[PDB]
Amino acid sequence: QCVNLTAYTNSFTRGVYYPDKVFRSSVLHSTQDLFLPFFSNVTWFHAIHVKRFDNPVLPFNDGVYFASTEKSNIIRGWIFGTTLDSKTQSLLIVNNATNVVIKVCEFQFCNDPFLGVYYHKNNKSWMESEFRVYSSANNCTFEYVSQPFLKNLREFVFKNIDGYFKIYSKHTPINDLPQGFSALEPLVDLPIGINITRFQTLLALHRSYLTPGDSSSGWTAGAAAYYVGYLQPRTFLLKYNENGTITDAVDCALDPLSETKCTL
Amino acid sequence: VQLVQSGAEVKKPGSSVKVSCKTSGVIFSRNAFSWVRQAPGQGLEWMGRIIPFLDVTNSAQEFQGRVTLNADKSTSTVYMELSSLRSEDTAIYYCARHNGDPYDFWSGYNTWAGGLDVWGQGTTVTVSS
Amino acid sequence: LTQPPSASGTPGQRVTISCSGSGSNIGSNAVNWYQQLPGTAPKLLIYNQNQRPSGVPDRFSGSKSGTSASLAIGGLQSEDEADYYCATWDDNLSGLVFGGGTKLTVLG
Ligand SMILES: *[C@@H]1O[C@H](CO)[C@@H](O)[C@H](O)[C@H]1NC(C)=O
Ligand SMILES: *[C@@H]1O[C@H](CO)[C@@H](O)[C@H](O)[C@H]1NC(C)=O
Ligand SMILES: *[C@@H]1O[C@H](CO)[C@@H](O)[C@H](O)[C@H]1NC(C)=O
Repeated sequence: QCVNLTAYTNSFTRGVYYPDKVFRSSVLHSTQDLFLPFFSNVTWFHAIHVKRFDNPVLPFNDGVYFASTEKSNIIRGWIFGTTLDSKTQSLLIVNNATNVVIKVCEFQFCNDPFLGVYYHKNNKSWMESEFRVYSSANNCTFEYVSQPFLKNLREFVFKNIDGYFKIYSKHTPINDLPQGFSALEPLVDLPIGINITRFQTLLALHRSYLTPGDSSSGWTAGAAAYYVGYLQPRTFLLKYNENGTITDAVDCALDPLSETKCTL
Repeated sequence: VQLVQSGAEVKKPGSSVKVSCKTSGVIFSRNAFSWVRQAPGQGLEWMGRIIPFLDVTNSAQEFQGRVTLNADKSTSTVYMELSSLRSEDTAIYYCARHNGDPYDFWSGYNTWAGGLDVWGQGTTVTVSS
Repeated sequence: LTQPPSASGTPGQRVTISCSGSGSNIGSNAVNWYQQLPGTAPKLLIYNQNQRPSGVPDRFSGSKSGTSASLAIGGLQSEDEADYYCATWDDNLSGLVFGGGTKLTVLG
């Protein structure tokens, strides 16, 4: 069943991805697309505090930039849709130690969905429930199974256009978002073709076997936090070095200097 | 939530009896079930547990090698089979749903096994000659 | 589990039923109580040692001390004559165990 569980930073120059699958070397390429603007305000969410819970449902707008410097595999996937109930179709992405599962299905999501992890009395094996994420799943259309893609910052870009759902990802070692450039590589393109208006992050909680699991006293987890930003239609100038890797970019609307750079 | 059983059965000693309990779609696929027998004028007795979506079956000490519990995903039915009938095996058999966590049962924590909120109408088995 | 075979009392009073067990079943696992009218299937009254399912009034209260448990009914009503079962899980036997039947004969 469902269990009742319940700041801003600078984005600098993060959120650049490869616009197409064409190899280019040592060239300046201008492209109009949906990008996260430079030096924008990115919202920082503390999903779990110290235990205090706050995992809200956020709008999708024209695309989403997601970031997390987490190493405790608390964050496991995402939910996308419009009403997030049985009246419409929704998309669900779940990761674990061996695979990633993507499903377009008509789910009936709980108010506070999470993935429960159960450990055996002898510590040799465990299990994952997914019974607290949704109550029903019918009229199920799309399925996809692959290898998982989840001091270590992870960045994702989500777009939904032309009947395709596009995901780009990047993993980088760091030591609140850093400076510098790291272009996001294309991860997946799914021919899904649905409405997406809202989305919510999926977390994983462990079991405390001293109290029943239908209350907040039966689940425990560590602190988790993430960063969220939104994409807007902009013209960008990307630089491809000799190895075919994007190493710098210019936003043609940030300030008059950048506009002058793009004009030339 | 409803649990529908089969009809009352009359059997001869030494034969075998099969009792069915039919459930809905979600309830069958998200629950663990127990089988409880009650003799006429006596107290309740436990016969076994079955989790159809994990393929794990527990058994009673007095019903090992004599009671077979199985399931079948189509039409969502859970079956119990009794063999080597005795003259005093006439009773009423109930299929009941656990309100606890089947994953808690799988992990080995049975501190909340014993709650049965939903029950079937009951199948009367008369074993006589 | 062990419990007395019969009980009685006058309407409007507070009656109690005991259930004594060992340390491997009652002292380690939560206790549950059931009500069974003579013409129907048993019904759950108390679970998780204190809770009541929706539709059950507030007159039924469960308690536990050490390796024994008790069920108390306040404001006894003329339609409360039935069998009450004390049920738990035994780790040694590894199975459900019921404490037997207790009958309340309400005179008046
Ligand atoms: C990980 O996910 C894959 C894909 O569904 C599944 O086969 C596997 O059993 C999962 N492992 C665990 C421990 O849940
Ligand atoms: C969804 O499934 C229901 C029954 O589960 C069915 O009646 C309905 O037709 C399905 N949706 C569509 C669009 O056909
Ligand atoms: C998608 O959803 C929005 C908001 O629910 C709705 O107004 C719109 O009509 C839908 N889009 C299409 C193409 O039907």
